[PDB]
Amino acid sequence: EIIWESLSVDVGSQGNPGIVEYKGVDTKTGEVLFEREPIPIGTNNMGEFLAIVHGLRYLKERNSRKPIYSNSQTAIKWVKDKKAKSTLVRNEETALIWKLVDEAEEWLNTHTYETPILKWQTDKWGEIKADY
RNA sequence: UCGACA
DNA sequence: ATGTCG
Ligand SMILES: [Mg+2]
Ligand SMILES: [Mg+2]
Repeated sequence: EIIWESLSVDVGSQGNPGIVEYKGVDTKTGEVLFEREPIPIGTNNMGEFLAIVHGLRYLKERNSRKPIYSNSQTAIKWVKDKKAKSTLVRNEETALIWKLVDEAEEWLNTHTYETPILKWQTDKWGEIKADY
């Protein structure tokens, strides 16, 4: 019951909080469709969030109706709420990731999308295809 | 007091 | 170890 005609997204980090990146892959072929340059400090959930929103923008710009898979219950709820409820301290260190988070929320609040955001079922299907 | 997703 | 929600 994997919807193979989909985009899969994931975060990778070194530390948490720590250096965060993310990418999106074609679920069928594994081809890397986008990959964000590493952000010096962020959280896992911030990156999972940014990855979904990036995915929405990617698909919207390309007139694609493909769903997005994420394994993150947290990020899926933050996107649905249009609100990233991160605990990470907002200070000079974390300014870049908070800026990105702010700009993602703002995109969600200025655009429509129909993309279904689906939970990847890691316990049945193994690791999401975007995994680092 | 946990249970779960990362 | 930490970041998050139910
Ligand atoms: Mg993940
Ligand atoms: Mg993962």
